[PDB]
Amino acid sequence: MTGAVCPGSFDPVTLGHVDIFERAAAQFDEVVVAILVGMFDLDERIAMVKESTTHLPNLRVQVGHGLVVDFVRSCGMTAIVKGLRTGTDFEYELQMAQMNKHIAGVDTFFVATAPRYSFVSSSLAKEVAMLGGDVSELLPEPVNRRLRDRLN
Amino acid sequence: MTGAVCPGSFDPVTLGHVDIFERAAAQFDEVVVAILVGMFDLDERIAMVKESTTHLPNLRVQVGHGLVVDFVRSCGMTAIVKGLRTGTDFEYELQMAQMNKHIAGVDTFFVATAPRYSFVSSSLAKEVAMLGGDVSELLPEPVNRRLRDRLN
Amino acid sequence: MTGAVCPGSFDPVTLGHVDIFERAAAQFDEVVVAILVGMFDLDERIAMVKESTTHLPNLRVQVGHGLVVDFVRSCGMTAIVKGLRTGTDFEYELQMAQMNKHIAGVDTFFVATAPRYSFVSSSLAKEVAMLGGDVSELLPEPVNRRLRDRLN
Amino acid sequence: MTGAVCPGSFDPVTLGHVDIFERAAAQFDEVVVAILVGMFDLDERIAMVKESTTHLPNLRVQVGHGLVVDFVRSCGMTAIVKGLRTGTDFEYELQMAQMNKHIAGVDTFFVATAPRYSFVSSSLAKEVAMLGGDVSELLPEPVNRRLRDRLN
Amino acid sequence: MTGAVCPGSFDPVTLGHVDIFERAAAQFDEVVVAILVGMFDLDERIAMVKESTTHLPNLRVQVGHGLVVDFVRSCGMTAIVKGLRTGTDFEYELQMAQMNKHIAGVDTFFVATAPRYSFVSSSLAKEVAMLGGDVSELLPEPVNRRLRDRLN
Amino acid sequence: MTGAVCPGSFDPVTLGHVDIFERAAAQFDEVVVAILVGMFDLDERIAMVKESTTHLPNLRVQVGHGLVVDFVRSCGMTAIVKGLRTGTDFEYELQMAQMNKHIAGVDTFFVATAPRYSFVSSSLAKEVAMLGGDVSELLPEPVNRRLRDRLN
Ligand SMILES: O=C(O)CCc1c[nH]c2ccccc12
Ligand SMILES: O=C(O)CCc1c[nH]c2ccccc12
Ligand SMILES: O=C(O)CCc1c[nH]c2ccccc12
Ligand SMILES: O=C(O)CCc1c[nH]c2ccccc12
Ligand SMILES: O=C(O)CCc1c[nH]c2ccccc12
Ligand SMILES: O=C(O)CCc1c[nH]c2ccccc12
Repeated sequence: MTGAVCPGSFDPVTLGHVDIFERAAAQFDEVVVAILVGMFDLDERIAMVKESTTHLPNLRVQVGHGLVVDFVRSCGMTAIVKGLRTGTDFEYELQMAQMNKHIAGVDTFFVATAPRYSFVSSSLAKEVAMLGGDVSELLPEPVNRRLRDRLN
Repeated sequence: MTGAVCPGSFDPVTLGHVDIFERAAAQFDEVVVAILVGMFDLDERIAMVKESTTHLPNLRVQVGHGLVVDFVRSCGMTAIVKGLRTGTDFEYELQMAQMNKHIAGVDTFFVATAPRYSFVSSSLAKEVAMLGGDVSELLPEPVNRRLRDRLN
Repeated sequence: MTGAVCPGSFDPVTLGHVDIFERAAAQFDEVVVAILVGMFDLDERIAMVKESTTHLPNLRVQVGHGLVVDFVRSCGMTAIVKGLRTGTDFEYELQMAQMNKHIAGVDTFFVATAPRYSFVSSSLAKEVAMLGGDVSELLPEPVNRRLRDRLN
Repeated sequence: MTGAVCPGSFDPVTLGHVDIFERAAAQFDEVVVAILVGMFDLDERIAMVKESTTHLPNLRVQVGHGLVVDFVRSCGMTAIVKGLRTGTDFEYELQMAQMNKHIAGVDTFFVATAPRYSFVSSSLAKEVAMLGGDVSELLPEPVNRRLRDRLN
Repeated sequence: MTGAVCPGSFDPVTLGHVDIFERAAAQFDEVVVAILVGMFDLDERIAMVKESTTHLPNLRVQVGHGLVVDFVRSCGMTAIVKGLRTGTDFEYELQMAQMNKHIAGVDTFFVATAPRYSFVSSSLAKEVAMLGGDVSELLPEPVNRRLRDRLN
Repeated sequence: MTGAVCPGSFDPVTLGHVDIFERAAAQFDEVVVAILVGMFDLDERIAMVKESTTHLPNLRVQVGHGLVVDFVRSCGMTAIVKGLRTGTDFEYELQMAQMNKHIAGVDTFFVATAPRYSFVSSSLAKEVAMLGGDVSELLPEPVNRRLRDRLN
């Protein structure tokens, strides 16, 4: 039984994130989205991920605390899957990947997000949305709905 | 009628900035320096840019608020011009450039600052100036004057 | 009168190139595509660029020889416009940009290609096309037609 | 049934490669090492990979021709797994990864090699070995044996 | 008489730092570790560096204030030696190196830390140690001892 | 007795190279410029380095063959000093630096060339000089003289 953990704050989840979830879900038996304790509270973040991943029956959403590698090992896996996008601090991701292999033997697999979703990030989406800009093509509809409510 | 916006906080403007202003002014009909709301207050920042750009008759200085692309489109342009220097977070600039094209159709043109001004930044100039170091060859004289006054 | 030169081998021109041509054409009075002396011969390359740029009335195609900056200065301009894509050797582009400013005072403006065209290059398109892969969504139809003929 | 292809020339295979093979083999049901048509001939390359991977029962070695994505799809998989090391041209790997997703829907997962094997590459190992240097701690013993024979 | 300054906050010193100290100590007549004013207080930081460098008789530990280049010049040297690791912001280090040469004529020499210590940093070690992870193989024993005490 | 080797092809030596030689010569007891076996023949390359370094009495020029680390160790040193400029393939330099430490225990120190000489390289200088461009401000006069002769 193989399994990947996709860790993050997901505040909010973007279509870049969902693209990675989909690719992980297609290559591993189970995928766990670990929401790592912002604009939205924990329960909203969970809801937004769930609502955006109903098409992925082997995907599961869970709150995580502490080291990602602890979460991974407790849940019975040894793989982390993370996306790459424009603006990713890859050097820091690499540093963490090597540290995570060192302390817990967990591998990290990096996958590039699709070009169309390669420039969205949670932070930039929020900042642009707060200043009036339309990022709805870059976020799941469950997120757009909640984003709209707050702006109103 | 073509036009470029050069956006930034300009706290203070450096000769790296002025180098870019000069290159934009030579290639576009109008250049607008948008001061985006630090050490110097808004009026000082404006004054320092104006005083340092008297040799650029098609350049105009204006305070901006909100999204740069909104500023650009309201002022009747669709081009942003930004400089590159050592320490520029280019991946983040790229992310913003793609986001800005997405939401408003605005293009961003990047130009490398001259080598002699390639290692000055507003932040580093301030920090070095506060700790006693001489950065006067890297800043316009209007900035040096104001910088000197505060240190005294 | 402002003018940009877009230099390259264009063997063949891609939709990444055309994206840059379009953005240059919208910001400068004249754009000259300089085809710098492969799979297609010079006349085919010229034809493919012309056929792919009929919607750009201020764009002009010309063969170039020697230094780009010489071409730029002889044609009455001082700006080069180049695109950035995934796999661009940007450090080398920067080196050339600084060298070109040094020897001839010519500025180079870099613009990111649209995400959807950010992973095509002339070389990779050819290599993929030769090994059977379908890159037709990444190239102008004038190029696809000629590409098809040779493969047959 | 999940499966990863690890493509390359493997001329010769290094312990950096074997590190990646091991991590792929632990996360996928099947791993296929595709030797993509140098110093060693095809049969030696195959032999060296086989001899260095006897501890990986779900790993299989095969010669490949043409597009990696064709190989992947014909063999019934949709994942490529590639390692990262110091000197990897990651921008080009990213370009190929996006092109490969475009033409065939195949995902590419990148994993960092262990630090101790992060500076070996086939090319550098050969060049150093030819000029007298000892790289035996960076290569499998099956490779060292064959490397020694040729130098003698 | 030649001399290198190795500046930093060293909160705490890591084996990556000690690796660089050792390489500097072997190439310069004197090495000064400048602790630049966190988790540990100044006196603990000093103690931890001293205790970890007893094998380096030409190495000296000193608190520093203000510009590194001022410290360097006052102490009778003109060289800074800094390490590189995974996650180093090298572009910012380069910017500072050029600024430091500009204002004070001081050269900065960069050396890569050993691969085995290439993913430790003071910040990441602390964060991992606080969340329960074992980083003891990446830190001097004098640091491990003090780290253990606080966690208990 | 401390010593640095500055290895390269130096075809021809540039003022970027001489800048690095000067900084090495000021920090080490002896500097050996190792010319590693182009446009100029070995004897011209030697002559050009010598003629450009008469102001550096502790600098010595020598032809080298094989591994740089062999040269370094035979000459009684354990340090390599290399410059960084715009267009340097730093990832490959890092790979070689780690390989060189591995096989022979030799450290490599990297130093940034001055901004004014940061965009010259032997290759680009030659190519620009062949196509008519004036790079004389970027090369020693001994090189300019020889460069002029060949062009005539
Ligand atoms: O950076 C992003 O916002 C998108 C990619 C990304 C970062 N961490 C991730 C974790 C899981 C899936 C995707 C990601
Ligand atoms: O980074 C800098 O400080 C100099 C380059 C720079 C950033 N934003 C800019 C906007 C306009 C002109 C120049 C710049
Ligand atoms: O690299 C590419 O193939 C696309 C971007 C590109 C490089 N040189 C260019 C010149 C003009 C317009 C675009 C480009
Ligand atoms: O670059 C290397 O030599 C090691 C990493 C590497 C490149 N392609 C690979 C394919 C499969 C497994 C590992 C790799
Ligand atoms: O980044 C690190 O933590 C290790 C490398 C490093 C940064 N500054 C340094 C100063 C002296 C010696 C080593 C270093
Ligand atoms: O790259 C360059 O041409 C200049 C920097 C450089 C590379 N190798 C070098 C060796 C010694 C001194 C300087 C250098």
